Amino acid sequence: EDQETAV
Amino acid sequence: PRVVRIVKSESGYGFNVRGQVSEGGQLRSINGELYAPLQHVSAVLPGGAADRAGVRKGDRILEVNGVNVEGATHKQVVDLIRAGEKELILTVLS
Repeated sequence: EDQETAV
Repeated sequence: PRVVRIVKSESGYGFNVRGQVSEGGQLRSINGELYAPLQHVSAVLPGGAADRAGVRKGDRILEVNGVNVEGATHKQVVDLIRAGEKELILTVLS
């Protein structure tokens, strides 16, 4: 269970 | 391990971070050393701040702003990245 976020 | 300073620009820091949402996990060997799970850089915007600072896709994020993030949740790492208004210091494993 991964998540990806643009910063 | 290498330390990179990134200055937020009009496109933000210009990278994506990806990794586990939970806390902890099993140790993994990276370059002969053991670490708990690391978030990683899943995208780098060409010409953005991270690119210009030398961050590359696949870099594993070991520290954010001097804080070790082994086993950290995705939220913890995103929050640390967002801690500064302009400056970000990453320690990465390429």
